[PDB]
Amino acid sequence: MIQRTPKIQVYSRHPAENGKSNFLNCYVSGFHPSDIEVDLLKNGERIEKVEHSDLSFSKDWSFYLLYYTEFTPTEKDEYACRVNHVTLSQPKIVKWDRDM
Amino acid sequence: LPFEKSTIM
Amino acid sequence: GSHSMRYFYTAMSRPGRGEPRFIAVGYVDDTQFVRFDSDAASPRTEPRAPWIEQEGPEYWDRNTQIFKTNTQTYRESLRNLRGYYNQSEAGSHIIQRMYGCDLGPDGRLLRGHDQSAYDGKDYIALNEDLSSWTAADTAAQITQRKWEAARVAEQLRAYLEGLCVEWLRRYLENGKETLQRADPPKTHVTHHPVSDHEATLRCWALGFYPAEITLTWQRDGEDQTQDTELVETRPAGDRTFQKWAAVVVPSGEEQRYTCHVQHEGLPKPLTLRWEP
Repeated sequence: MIQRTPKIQVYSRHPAENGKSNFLNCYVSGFHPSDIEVDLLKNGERIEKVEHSDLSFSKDWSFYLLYYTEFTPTEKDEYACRVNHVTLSQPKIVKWDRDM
Repeated sequence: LPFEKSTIM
Repeated sequence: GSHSMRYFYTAMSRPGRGEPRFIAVGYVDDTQFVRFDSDAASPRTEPRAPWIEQEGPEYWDRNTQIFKTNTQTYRESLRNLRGYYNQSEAGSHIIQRMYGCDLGPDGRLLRGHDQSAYDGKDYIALNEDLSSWTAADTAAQITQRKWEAARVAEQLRAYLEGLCVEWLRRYLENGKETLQRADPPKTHVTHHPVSDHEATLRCWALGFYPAEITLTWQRDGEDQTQDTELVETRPAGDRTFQKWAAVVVPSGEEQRYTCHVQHEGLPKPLTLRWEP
């Protein structure tokens, strides 16, 4: 079966400002099949109450989902997204970088 | 509004 | 100016984990407005955009009945396709379908679409003439004969030229404040040194709608296609989209680089440079 690995982007909804409420996003796309595990992390720990978009797909049939949660960025807190898919041998962790 | 007919493949 | 409506269906088998899941989502351009999930506690068509909420119970029951029938039809289709490919009852498989209509700037039907895939590969598609099918292989030729016997292409042509266009125009009017509003990108150029003699110039585009945008870097007026790191357009989560394009430039040569932004929401295209 032909399987496609997810592309992952971690970013904020609005430009990041320390001490200001915002939304942390983890966008997973270009993957096939549709089953995927996505967690948002705060200092390596899984955030609860994370919401996600309804399953949809692109013109090339690959799936995409947006996972999101409210967050208040700070100087020292580290945010990331942990993704697992059948194409990955171990979960992939992508760190949130303000300039990306 | 979606297409109203469904046909088994 | 141009608008489209699309429905996206995903039917996924999961042997040993119950019956196949069927999910349907509806979009007008880049805005999702409906969802149906056979796995929901109580499966029903649900609104996903504020302008669709005004539709009456007759609309919601009509949608729910179609999607409940599709849940059953797709379970049969998955069993059939498993048979067409001599596949074991052990693996999980996916049928995907995307169909809809495109309108031009004047609101007339440009073209209709109806495509199906099996495990992410093209399986059967309605041709642009909305009268004939393109079957990918001998398995899809079986579906083609079944669909010809049921007069599917004739039914789809009538829907695509009629109900599809009529309902898209209705949604465009009801949601005109958002669907017919193009939000221009908010732009800026950041500078990040990578070494003593090179730095990254990153051109940002935020808060734009629709998702369609062109972000390019030029060095002395010529396109930097091979040298530009371009991220996929991503949703902000508030209806808008984001994108960036980056080039690694020799230190001192920053002013030879220009970022060009083209989007429907802009009064005129943008020309940006790093502003130290």
